[PDB]
Amino acid sequence: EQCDLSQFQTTSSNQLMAAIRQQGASCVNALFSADTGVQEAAFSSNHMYNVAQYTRTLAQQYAGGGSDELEALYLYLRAGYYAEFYNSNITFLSWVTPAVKGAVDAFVQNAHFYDNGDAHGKVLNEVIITMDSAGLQHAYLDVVTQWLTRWNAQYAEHWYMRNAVNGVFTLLFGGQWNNQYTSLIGEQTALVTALQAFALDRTKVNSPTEFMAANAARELGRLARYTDATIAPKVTEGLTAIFGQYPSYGDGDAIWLGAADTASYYADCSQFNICGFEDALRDAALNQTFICSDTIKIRSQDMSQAQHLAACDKMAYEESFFHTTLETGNQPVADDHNTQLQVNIFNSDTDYGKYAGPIFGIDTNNGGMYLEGNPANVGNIPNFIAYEASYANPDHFVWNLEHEYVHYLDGRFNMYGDFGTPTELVVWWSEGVAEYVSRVNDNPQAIATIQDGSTYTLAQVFDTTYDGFDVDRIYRWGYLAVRFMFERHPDEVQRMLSATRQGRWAEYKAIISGWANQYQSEFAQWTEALAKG
Ligand SMILES: [Ca+2]
Ligand SMILES: [Ca+2]
Ligand SMILES: [Ca+2]
Ligand SMILES: [Ca+2]
Ligand SMILES: [Zn+2]
Repeated sequence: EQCDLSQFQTTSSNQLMAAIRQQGASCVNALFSADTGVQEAAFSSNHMYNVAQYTRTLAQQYAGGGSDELEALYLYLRAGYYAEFYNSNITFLSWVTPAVKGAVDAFVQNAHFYDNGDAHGKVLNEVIITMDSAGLQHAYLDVVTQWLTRWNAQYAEHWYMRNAVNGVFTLLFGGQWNNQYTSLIGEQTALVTALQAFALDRTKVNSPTEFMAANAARELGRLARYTDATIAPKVTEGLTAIFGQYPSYGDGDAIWLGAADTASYYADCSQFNICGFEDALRDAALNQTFICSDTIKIRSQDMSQAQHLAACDKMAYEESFFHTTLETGNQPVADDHNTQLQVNIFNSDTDYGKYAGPIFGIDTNNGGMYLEGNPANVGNIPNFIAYEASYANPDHFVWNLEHEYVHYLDGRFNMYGDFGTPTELVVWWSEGVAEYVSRVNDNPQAIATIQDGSTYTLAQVFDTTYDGFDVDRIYRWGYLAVRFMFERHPDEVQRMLSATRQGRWAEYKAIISGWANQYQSEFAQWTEALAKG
């Protein structure tokens, strides 16, 4: 029943292995995020070697049907390498990894390694991940080829089999930083052939395994970087087959686009005659057009007329509330011709992930993106890009519609020059004002981050960056800092904006560093009255 993490903080391998098998894989999970005290005790080189030896002989005896103990043991072993990476106090001696490779081989060579089934899939998942976590990607290319060859609809029925076998592609990805692997990968013609066939299996399209086919396509495209190798004609032959068999937009385009993403990074699009696919993709994927007004155009993938209307109506609303709150006088900053805005809305975050990168040139591991372009250019039309979501705001249900729209208004009326122009950090303001103008006082997560005990000073908020993408600090605490100033010192907000509206970034920074000294006490008390009321 209950996890007892202290049992793992021990010098006895027997007590350690008793804790693994008796607490099971779900308690061993705690070791990933445990204190450096527990990690250092549990993941000594002695423990790893002894656990690996016992794991090797239990795996030799495996007779199918799954194993909670093996699952927990290989989970432990791969947790050690995780801790070895993140914990400086932890470095494995040279004789550990050969023993871990002994434990993995024992499972690989067991007659049941390629068994089908959900319980088996659970252990298999941990073994395949360990191949990656232990830097052994060079040792199992023939295992990858076997799994790619043997996969079929019967394996596909089990979630844990899909999840486990998908780990071969993470292994091919991880091999890039494995000098044995990159020394070997150029001769693996059988593996390349099996990757081609796996991705080209049309029965995976629109199935629960399509995502595996897309991963196979991606990993294949990475192999185009070995331009001289024995595998190079077959890699090229495989990529050509994928691009010609699947559409860039339609059923299976995740496979097409998966290949395109990596193949373009390591070779040129002209080899496969796919240069400039993004334009036809933009027209096919964003095939609806709705003209809100002469200043806002929507291009969308699949929205209803009612969503279009509610989106137009909501943006017109935010515009007038923005201009009143920011005291713009409707006067844009200088050298900004961004009178017209183009709004691009995909059907879902999945579609955004597939399509927005190529069409717009952006990262898509986020909730949306605003692209100001160059306001000084006559004919510049900025774009924000977003996706429909069930949890978005009715009646449009476009995730971050109001948020991105305020980015456009902020960029045109508060922030001189294009996006990269400032020479000081403006993240707290840009994101804070985008949240505050669009949510005003409805922000439960902002209240929550006050009540949970972890807080930020004004000084820390102003020095916030996108590094690590700390959503709490960026969006919640940016929101609080902005809201606090508009409520308690809106006249100081205008003094700041006099600077930002003229590009005077050093004066802007001197102004808000003054705030971080004057108003910290007032801000601290204010966040408390917010968490109380
Ligand atoms: Ca380390
Ligand atoms: Ca829709
Ligand atoms: Ca601007
Ligand atoms: Ca917090
Ligand atoms: Zn934003």
